[PDB]
Amino acid sequence: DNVNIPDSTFKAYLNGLLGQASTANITEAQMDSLTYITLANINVTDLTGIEYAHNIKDLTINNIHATNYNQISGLSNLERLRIMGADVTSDKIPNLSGLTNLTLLDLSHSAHDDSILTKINTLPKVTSIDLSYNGAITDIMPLKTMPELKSLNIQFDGVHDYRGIEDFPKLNTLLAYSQTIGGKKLINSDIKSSKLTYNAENQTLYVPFSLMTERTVNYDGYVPDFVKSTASSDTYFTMNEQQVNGNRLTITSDGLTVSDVSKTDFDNLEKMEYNARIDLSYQSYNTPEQFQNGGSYTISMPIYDHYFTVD
Repeated sequence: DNVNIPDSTFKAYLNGLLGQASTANITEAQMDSLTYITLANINVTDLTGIEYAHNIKDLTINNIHATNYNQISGLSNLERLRIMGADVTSDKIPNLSGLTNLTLLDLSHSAHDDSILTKINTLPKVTSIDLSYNGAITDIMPLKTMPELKSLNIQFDGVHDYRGIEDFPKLNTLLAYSQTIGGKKLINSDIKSSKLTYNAENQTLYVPFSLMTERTVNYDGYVPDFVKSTASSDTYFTMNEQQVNGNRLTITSDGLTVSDVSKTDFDNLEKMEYNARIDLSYQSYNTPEQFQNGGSYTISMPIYDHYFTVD
């Protein structure tokens, strides 16, 4: 009965909880007496020995720069779990399907991508998940399979499509304010110059919004318009890596129109970027029934970012 804890910070911490000198030894029972571990902005490179904390209910990990978090997967009595950290990419978290008593999962403020879902969407007791501030998460439908999920926070992510949200059995709270579609996982289309419309006489370039294939869609098919404002806090249009002047632009629902464009400018066109707010006010859209009794459904005010190459 002596637990091997190779990381000196880690072990210093545990000794701490047990009221013991930094480098003191720790036995199989002392590990078993813990009820929580909180490692916060301390550098712990290696979590070896956490596996012996069988009775921990709570484990908060913030910014420890571990190479992975592999050793938490067996902590079957865990109730709440937080892992946060700008360096926490999705490969570092193993499968959590073994965390069968876990009621609360919070992987916020990290470097997460879509692959994180398949590791967390079998969790049987988890009623809330926080994946907010993970910019490169763009689709939450794989969590429809979770039996017990009531609340999901994806604030500040890149989610674009809410069709299928009613397949979630128990989700009564969706917090999705201020998504930036294409902010971390970038969106690019390769298009022929024929998809566009040039007019010789008026020297106008027209880009149809049928090209913005990743524009917000509410569960019910509603497709909110882009904002009409030409101010650079609202729209940011780019030709050949150059932001067009706000005044050169006209925005309808169907498209964007640039004045002062010669056939010369038109032939000499390789690159575009449409980066604008989508006019999606809290009161401007319907909310599904399951969120209507005390629930919340906020998909308000997203931002769209789409890069193009022209042929």
